[PDB]
Amino acid sequence: GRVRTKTVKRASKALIERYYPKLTLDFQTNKRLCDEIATIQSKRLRNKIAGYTTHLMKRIQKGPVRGISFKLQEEERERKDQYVPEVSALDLSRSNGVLNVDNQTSDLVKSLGLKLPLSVINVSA
Amino acid sequence: TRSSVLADALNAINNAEKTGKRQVLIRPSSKVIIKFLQVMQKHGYIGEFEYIDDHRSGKIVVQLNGRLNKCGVISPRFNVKIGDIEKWTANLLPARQFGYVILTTSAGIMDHEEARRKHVSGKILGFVY
Amino acid sequence: SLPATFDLTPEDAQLLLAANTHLGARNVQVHQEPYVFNARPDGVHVINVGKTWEKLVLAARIIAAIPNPEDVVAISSRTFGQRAVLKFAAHTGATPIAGRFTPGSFTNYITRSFKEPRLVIVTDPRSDAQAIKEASYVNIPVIALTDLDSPSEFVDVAIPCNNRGKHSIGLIWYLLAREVLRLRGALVDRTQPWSIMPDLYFYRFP
Amino acid sequence: GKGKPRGLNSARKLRVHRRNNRWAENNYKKRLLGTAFKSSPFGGSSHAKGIVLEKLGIESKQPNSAIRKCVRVQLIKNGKKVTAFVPNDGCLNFVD
Amino acid sequence: GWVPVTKLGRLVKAGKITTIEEIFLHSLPVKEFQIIDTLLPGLQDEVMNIKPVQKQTRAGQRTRFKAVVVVGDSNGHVGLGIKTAKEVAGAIRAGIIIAKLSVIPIRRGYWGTNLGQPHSLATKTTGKCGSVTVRLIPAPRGSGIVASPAVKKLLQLAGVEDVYTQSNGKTRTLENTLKAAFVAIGNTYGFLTPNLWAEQPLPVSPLDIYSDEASAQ
Amino acid sequence: MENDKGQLVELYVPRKCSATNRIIKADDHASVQINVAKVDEEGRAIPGEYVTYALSGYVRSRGESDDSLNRLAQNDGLLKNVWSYSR
RNA sequence: CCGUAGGUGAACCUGCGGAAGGAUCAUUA
RNA sequence: AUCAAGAACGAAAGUUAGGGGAUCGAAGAUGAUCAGAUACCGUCGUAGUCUUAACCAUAAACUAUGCCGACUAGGGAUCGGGUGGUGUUUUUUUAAUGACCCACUCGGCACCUUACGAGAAAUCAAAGUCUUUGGGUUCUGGGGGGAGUAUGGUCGCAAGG
Ligand SMILES: [Mg+2]
Ligand SMILES: [Mg+2]
Ligand SMILES: [Mg+2]
Ligand SMILES: [Mg+2]
Ligand SMILES: [Mg+2]
Repeated sequence: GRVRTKTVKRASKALIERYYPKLTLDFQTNKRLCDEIATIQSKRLRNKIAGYTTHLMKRIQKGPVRGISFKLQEEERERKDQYVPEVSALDLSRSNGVLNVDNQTSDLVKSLGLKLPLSVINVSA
Repeated sequence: TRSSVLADALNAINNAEKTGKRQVLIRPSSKVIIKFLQVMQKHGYIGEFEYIDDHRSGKIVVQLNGRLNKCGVISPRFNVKIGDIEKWTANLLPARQFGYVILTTSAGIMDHEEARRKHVSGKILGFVY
Repeated sequence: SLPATFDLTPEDAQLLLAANTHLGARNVQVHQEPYVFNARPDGVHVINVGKTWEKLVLAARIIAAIPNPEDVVAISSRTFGQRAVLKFAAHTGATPIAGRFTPGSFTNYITRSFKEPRLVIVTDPRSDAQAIKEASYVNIPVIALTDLDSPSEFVDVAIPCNNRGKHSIGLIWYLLAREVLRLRGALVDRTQPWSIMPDLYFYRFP
Repeated sequence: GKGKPRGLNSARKLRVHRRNNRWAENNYKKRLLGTAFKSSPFGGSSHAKGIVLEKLGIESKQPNSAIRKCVRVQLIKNGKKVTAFVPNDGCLNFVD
Repeated sequence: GWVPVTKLGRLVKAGKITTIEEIFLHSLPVKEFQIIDTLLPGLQDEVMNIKPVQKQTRAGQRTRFKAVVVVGDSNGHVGLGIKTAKEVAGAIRAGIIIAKLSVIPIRRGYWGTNLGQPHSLATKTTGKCGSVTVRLIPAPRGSGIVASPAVKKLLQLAGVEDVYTQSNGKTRTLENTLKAAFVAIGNTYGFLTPNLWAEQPLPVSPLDIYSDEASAQ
Repeated sequence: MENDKGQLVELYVPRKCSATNRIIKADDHASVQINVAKVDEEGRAIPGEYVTYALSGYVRSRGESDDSLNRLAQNDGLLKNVWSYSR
């Protein structure tokens, strides 16, 4: 089997996690791209790395891969806070201002000493 | 059957201290258990203890703090001489600074130091340290 | 040893009963019997929420008692818990552990996941039990969020809540965050509600 | 209660138990049966004088082949015959 | 040179911890050996046993050397360490590190009267490891260490001089005997004596008061 | 202990556990030092001074460290109606 | 293997009753 | 409460004297076979197996764990009894019960987690409360064979204990 070496794999992983956008589906541009950005000592190894970056540009255009890309990581930096609801489920208007509370928790409310808009609901089994 | 009542009392105290609680339920009572826990109390090895009446024979609550690493009973109540006090004081105590042997003497129940300085002896019950 | 303003404000009690924190599991351990008040007769117990408020008041005092705010570490592996602890670590400056907590992180200084805390918060002590037992080796207090059938060993100041629902865990992390920022001094007025809503901590799966 | 009668009036069962349980020692059984006087060919004595009888060339294989240069000896005081080792001689030219 | 990695290392490398009483009082685990190296100049290692052990792995027979190393002050500090290595010097080296990590203090007390320096153990402690119980009794002054030479050598490497020992079980394995005697001599702090009833205000931890030095960068 | 002359001859007098009054010894690596900062009247914590607890590993390995620590906080005036003196 | 009985046998087999000191997979409520 | 002496019971097989003797079936009578994967296989089958009267007193008679008493963990169950329910069902018209459910409660057969504690470990709510060694009591063991042999006694018709 022609399993590629780990140096070519790791160099392609670094150059695609950091230098994504100028690499494309054409190997011939990627050859002098990795010439102009990377100092690789031999023509054979830089051909290996440029062909592997071409192949990872081939399958990256169909979907996301487990490795790091920037243009997704801004997006899960506003995924943390962009979907704040104006009214949550914990607000009063989703139950018309009066809570759906059984008799025992209303006994907790009247025993602890607080005033609260509760509707007693009778539940069994 | 239940042979000694002091033995089950002190075994219950030792078990409830080795599991680390702060209160026991000693059952039943005697003169001997009451006076034994008074001997522990005068040295401050236990805190409050409390006696509940029930008209049969009373249950005792002892609120033990932490201070008793082991008390115990010597169940064949051997007759001890004045000169035999050093043998039990060397065999069951940790060292020569603390640690007590409780005797029943004809002047009453007292520890081994009080039996030394009373200059009496009697029969051995147990040991509190 | 606390002022009288610190207690249950009724909007927080409405907020607590809105998130269904008072509902719990079916087994009641010997240790956590005082947290239950009584049982709704299907098999679901209801918990004293004043105990949850004052217990998280203790946990807030533990977190505020540390001198270095980066030395407290939040632990999570539940799906709601990663979002909850990253919001808490964003808002108080704690060090979060999201996803798989690395074994050998509390001993074994070689690993780059070695952090030694002085204080550890855990989402539940059953699924994140390995951080509990590795913190049991290097003398660390752990304040935790325990259910009514959680393992109660090796925890101290444990907050009864519901770890099953996303409402209760996101809210209870939010309330711990707002309690410690109201206790540190970032929000001066005790009367003023905190500007961030609790639904920021809430998990959504798209 | 660990299986012994710890009563203050219980010396007799302990003492009969210790008397009957001391027959499991081999040394006690040798001393209070007179084993050293009836089957011991020395008669329980540290030495015994003898008159030699033969030359025993016993071969004794494993693990060490001992070329046994030893003498059958008839004792004097009792008239029974024991074997006897001769030490330190390579030749046994002395005990004829 | 040496770099610390934890807060306990950088406090003593900055010289803020005086001795190892402040480690033992707050029960911080000693995690690197340089803490005990810097805090204790007077530690004398002494090698106990060298045992060649034949080792088999994947039809490969090689010989490893099991080493028993005890370290100790002439004060009350005892370290014991068990490590097997391929070579002799590496085995005794890993012995003095592993004994240097686990150092446990000893409560030295008085037999009977109260004259002079402490000379013996305070109370009788036992210890079990394997099938071996070793019981250490307090002794009068100048009585020597009445012991097997292994546990005797452990006890003049301990700061005591006067102990009677009593043992049981198969004590012909010196690893389990020295382990049980180490547990027994470490068990002395842990007997609640009547002259320590006195309640004390609890000291604040050194990590709390000295929080802004020894911090991670 | 103490000698005759009036000078303490000890290495260290150990930390007693605040639950069961037992000795936290040196290798007790499950032991916990609990720090609670008391509060100012306007809801702030003075970062220098504290109330203080110590729990032995014996109590913590069981799991009544919560219940014993609730008792400690309530009898130190910090809590009310959480731990109950009866059951 | 044990207990009992029998034919024998250079060993050993067989009748009746016990024990595991012998190795619970899958499936379902 | 525990137990020398003494006594009752004691699986299977065995023993005497009867009844029965379907099936199974040690002994025996018979066939084989053909190979060193190998005689287990077959068919009659007596004793027996079944019962009555009397013996016999051994087993891996095992939970391989003396008996009584106290303490040290819970919970899912279950068996027998009891308590309570503006609980259910069974209707006739509401009950009564009967059955089912819940919360208990004693008293049994068992389970699962631990470890505080034990042990050499496997493992153990006892195999814990034991070098910090004592609740009461009965029996047994002291390296392995020789050997449950020799001999003496004792019971039994004998086999045998
Ligand atoms: Mg021996
Ligand atoms: Mg066997
Ligand atoms: Mg008999
Ligand atoms: Mg038998
Ligand atoms: Mg023999």
